[PDB]
Amino acid sequence: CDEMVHADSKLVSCRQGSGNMKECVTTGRALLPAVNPGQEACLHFTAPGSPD
Amino acid sequence: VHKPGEVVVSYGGMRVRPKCYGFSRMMATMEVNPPEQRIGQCTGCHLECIN
Amino acid sequence: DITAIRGSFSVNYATCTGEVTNVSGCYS
Amino acid sequence: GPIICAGPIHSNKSAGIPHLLGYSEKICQIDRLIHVSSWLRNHSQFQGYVGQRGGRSQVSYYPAENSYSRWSGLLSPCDADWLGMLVVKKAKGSDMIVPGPSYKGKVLFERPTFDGYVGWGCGSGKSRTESGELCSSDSGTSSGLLPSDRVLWIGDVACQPMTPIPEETFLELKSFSQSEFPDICKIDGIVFNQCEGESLPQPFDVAWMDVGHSHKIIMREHKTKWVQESSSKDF
Amino acid sequence: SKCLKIKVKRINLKCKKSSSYFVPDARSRCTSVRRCRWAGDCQSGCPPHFTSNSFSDDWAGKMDRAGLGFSGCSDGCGGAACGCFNAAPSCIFWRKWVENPH
Ligand SMILES: *[C@@H]1O[C@H](CO)[C@@H](O[C@@H]2O[C@H](CO)[C@@H](O[C@H]3O[C@H](CO)[C@@H](O)[C@H](O)[C@@H]3O)[C@H](O)[C@H]2NC(C)=O)[C@H](O)[C@H]1NC(C)=O
Repeated sequence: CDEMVHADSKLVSCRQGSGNMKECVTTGRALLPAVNPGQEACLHFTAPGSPD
Repeated sequence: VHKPGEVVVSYGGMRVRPKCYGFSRMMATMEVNPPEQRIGQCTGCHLECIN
Repeated sequence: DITAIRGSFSVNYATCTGEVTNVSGCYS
Repeated sequence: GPIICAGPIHSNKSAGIPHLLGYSEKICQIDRLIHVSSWLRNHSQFQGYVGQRGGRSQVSYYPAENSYSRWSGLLSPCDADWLGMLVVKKAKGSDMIVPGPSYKGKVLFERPTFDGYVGWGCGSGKSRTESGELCSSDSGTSSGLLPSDRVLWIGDVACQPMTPIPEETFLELKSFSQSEFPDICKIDGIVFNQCEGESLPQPFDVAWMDVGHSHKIIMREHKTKWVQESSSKDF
Repeated sequence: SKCLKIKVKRINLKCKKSSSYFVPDARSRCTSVRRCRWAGDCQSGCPPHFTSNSFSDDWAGKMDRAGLGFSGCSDGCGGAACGCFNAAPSCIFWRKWVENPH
């Protein structure tokens, strides 16, 4: 997917239910362009937590 | 018996036969966050040419 | 511009290499 | 109307009914509230004939309306204990009441808690004509019948057989439970989230279900599905 | 003798406020209550009147996340495959929520 824009890292609602696996919740809306047909588009996400 | 039947519970792409399903008033707790803040800071002020 | 609306999500939380190999060809 | 049986009235207060194993026979006993009395005899150590002409049809609830009450085939958590499908416990000293219902002339009631269910009774003669913790002595107990004055129930809760599920499914729903309610962290001393200090008492209500773990699965966004099927128990 | 002073700072273009309005972030959500015929004594003819602020079918009294979501009868499946032990159409009621997550 040559077309993709990352998520927004400011909307964060994470509860540390498990120490190994952080639990997070996010909402909002998305604004991405559209391709000329015949491919698969992606959408990447981040977190203030570093690894995942 | 005068029973409506069985309850299938679907929740976020799930399917559940419950033990006991209900809705009732309950004692919960509510949290509060402090609202607002302010600041000041040093600034350099100088002049070089006036037209 | 295909776009989406975001509800209350459920999204939750290494050793690697270079692992590179060959290329195919097309531009423009 | 009545399920199978309009149980008779017994005048002798000392009515000793032992354990019974028949599936169909015990239903009229619940219609006679024999299990309701047995909780009093087991825990309040008081033997009293309950539901004289009362039955299930005259049991009152804090909400004025219950369609499921009209459906007598629905099992209640109190009646699930005669079959032993769940557990009920004594009113702990750490428990504080919800000021919803009016407690006048009351003896026994129920409470759906986030961990389980609990029964509340006190002395014979000592009637709860007030919403307070104690119950003052009253002569209204002289007669053997209180027509659901000693009995009141909380919530319109449904109960049915359950097939077990792995706890990781219970865990993700528990994770899903926190997602839909960022505004709570503590429930009755049982931790629900982790945040700053919180005010202890709040009248608060959300739909919930039981699946067989220490925590309840709550929802404000679910959907129901009712089906009828052949089951030997429902006969 | 006494005096009063008036300071002037800027020249700018703004205008009056006629009335103030607020708009949250509406988000679609919904629940359906699935009811078989003869269970709950479904209205074989759906009544045009609806108690949309109570929902006597489901918890006549409760605070909701909803801006008074409307309800409608719908023609569900009927038969053993539908599990309603009857060929009559099912009896499904519904509710709308208008809510703001954040
Ligand atoms: C109050 O305490 C009573 C004494 O424990 C108790 O009666 C007992 O109930 C159990 C039910 O499990 C009976 O156990 C027998 O019967 C069941 C099914 O009927 C079997 O599965 C068991 O294996 C066992 O054979 C006891 O026999 C019975 N005790 C007496 C003396 O009848 C009441 O149920 C208690 N009531 C409350 C409200 O707590």
